[PDB]
Amino acid sequence: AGPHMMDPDLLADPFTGYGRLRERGPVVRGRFVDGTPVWFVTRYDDVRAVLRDPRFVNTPSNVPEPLRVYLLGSILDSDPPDHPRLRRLVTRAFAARRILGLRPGIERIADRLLAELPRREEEDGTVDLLEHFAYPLSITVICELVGIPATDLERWREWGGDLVSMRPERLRHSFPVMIDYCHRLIEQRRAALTDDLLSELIRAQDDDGGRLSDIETVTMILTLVLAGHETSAHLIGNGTAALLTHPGQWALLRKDPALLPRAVHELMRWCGSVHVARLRYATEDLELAGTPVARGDAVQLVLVSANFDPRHYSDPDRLDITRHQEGQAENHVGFGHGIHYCLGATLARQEGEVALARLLETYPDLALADGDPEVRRARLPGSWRLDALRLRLRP
Ligand code: HEM
Repeated sequence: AGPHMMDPDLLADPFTGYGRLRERGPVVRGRFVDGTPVWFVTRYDDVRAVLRDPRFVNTPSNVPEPLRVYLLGSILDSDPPDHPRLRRLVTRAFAARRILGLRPGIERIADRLLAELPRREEEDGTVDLLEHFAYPLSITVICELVGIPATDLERWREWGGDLVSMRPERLRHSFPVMIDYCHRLIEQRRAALTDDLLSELIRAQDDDGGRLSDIETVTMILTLVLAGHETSAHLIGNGTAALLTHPGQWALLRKDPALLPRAVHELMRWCGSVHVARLRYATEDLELAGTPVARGDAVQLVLVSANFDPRHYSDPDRLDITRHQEGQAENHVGFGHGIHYCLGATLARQEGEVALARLLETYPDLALADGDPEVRRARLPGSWRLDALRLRLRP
């Protein structure tokens, strides 16, 4: 039967647990959260090889009928020949938006949130960085990227939560409501374009002149909120916990904040919030690192064990924010690889860099509230997240 993704030891310590399978062999049979059979692929080179292989696709072998297309149509569920067009349109929109020009706006959001922080302390004088900094920053950045009005922040926060939980008794109401909200925002921006990402999505053109349909644009908005909201927040939370538990790294960055871009690469590798890829499926019988894979078989790529692969990294278990060299090409799979590579990666790297920078400058003596932060580590299959991160702002 093999390892199951809800196995307690994998949930509690995926580093050790998937690292064991990694060392046992490149391809090991096991079970998806479903109990569904999977092949665990766990080593750096095989993970990348599978993510580059067109023989591995994302389509496998209570919500109403007109609304279904808004979930089935998400780009991460899309295969060639449909995926390249969708990918081109949204990435052309990102390029016209100029993601790096967003850095001052991200700083302003982070500074604003950091100034509020002392007013969110509990009775013990500690403050939860997740609820009052990381989560608000991530959802504010995404909403402002898209062009969602500030007054609708809370609504989108709720809608984001609705989308992750997918309870029918909730979604049979809110899903139509949010789809209609999006179509109206599209028609509003069309009649008066601005410089937000929605306007660039409306304006984007494929080389033959083709455009996104409004249903595709709505689907893309939902997809962006869902894919960027919680991942980014837990990069910030994990990375902050990583630095405070390794105080020389925190000290290094407070002395040399110009190290942040390289540091963020190592934090992605060492504690990125996503540990697995979406399930892949073989389209034909094939040989994968010496294992016969049958057409229709599901493969679970394990990003975390690849990012800790001693075949590729020297002493991977160490946190070392100087590991990545100045000007070195990206050298981890925490954002994936190949055609489904995270299209939010530039935004996420900027978010984490800015969040850390402002946190370092505004609370240079930030401390863990007394505790191993890991006590708050959620037990999530393929994700890596803290329920909270309680800190003391000042000595
Ligand atoms: C630190 C935060 C993030 C992490 C760790 C992360 C991780 C990933 C990974 C590993 C994939 C590839 C999944 C696969 O191939 O099965 C992916 C894809 C994707 N990400 Fe992210 N992501 C992050 C932030 C974001 C943000 C902020 C956005 C939106 C602005 C975003 C949007 C997307 C989308 C749309 C895809 C699907 C791309 C496609 O299928 O062509 N992500 N992400």
